[PDB]
Amino acid sequence: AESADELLALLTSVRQGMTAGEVAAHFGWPLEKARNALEQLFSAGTLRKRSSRYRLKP
Amino acid sequence: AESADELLALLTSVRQGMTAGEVAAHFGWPLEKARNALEQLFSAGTLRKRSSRYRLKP
Amino acid sequence: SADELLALLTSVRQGMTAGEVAAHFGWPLEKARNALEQLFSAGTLRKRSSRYRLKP
Amino acid sequence: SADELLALLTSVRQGMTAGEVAAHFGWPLEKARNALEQLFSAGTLRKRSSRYRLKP
Repeated sequence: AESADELLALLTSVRQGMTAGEVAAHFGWPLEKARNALEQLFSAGTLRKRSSRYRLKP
Repeated sequence: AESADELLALLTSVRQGMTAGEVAAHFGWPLEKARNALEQLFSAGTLRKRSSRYRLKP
Repeated sequence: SADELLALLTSVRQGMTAGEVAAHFGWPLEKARNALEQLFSAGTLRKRSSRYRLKP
Repeated sequence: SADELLALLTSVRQGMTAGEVAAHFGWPLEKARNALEQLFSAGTLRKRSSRYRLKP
């Protein structure tokens, strides 16, 4: 019962937050195309974005 | 600039309503698999559904 | 023939679901769904497809 | 070498964005992003990827 689980993962992310990697994987798009889509909709005011954060490994 | 427009169509539908046909097209899935996904998530309480309605042509 | 179904749908201008049609005529659900889908494929009826949306 | 960057990140335990790093050191954004990505690829840093969400 993969498909219900894949759709639920997408729907949950739309609300909680999705990555370009996740969008690329669901749509079968290359990473740059997913990133562009998301960046354009962020610019357009459709999405909010939390920028990537880097921290020390333990 | 297709990809921003495709993503925006999906995101709009998640809120306003999506069809099995639309889900099949975005995910590259067969229709029956999209329908099953949506029906299972409707059963699970994740989604609401407006059933198909038929009316006379003019 | 679908004479009864079309007459019914002539009144209800917003349209009817297969379940509403099955209940009205006392037809099995499969029979209602197949009759409506047949009439849609023939161009007699228009169909608004089932839509699913997120709960708020 | 990334001696300054790692020292900075040693304090800020929740982590920093490339923009915050660029602002702190007065480095061009590309330089900040490349240095962090290099250190992430090397296994020195962990990275929480950018997430986008719908407006309510």
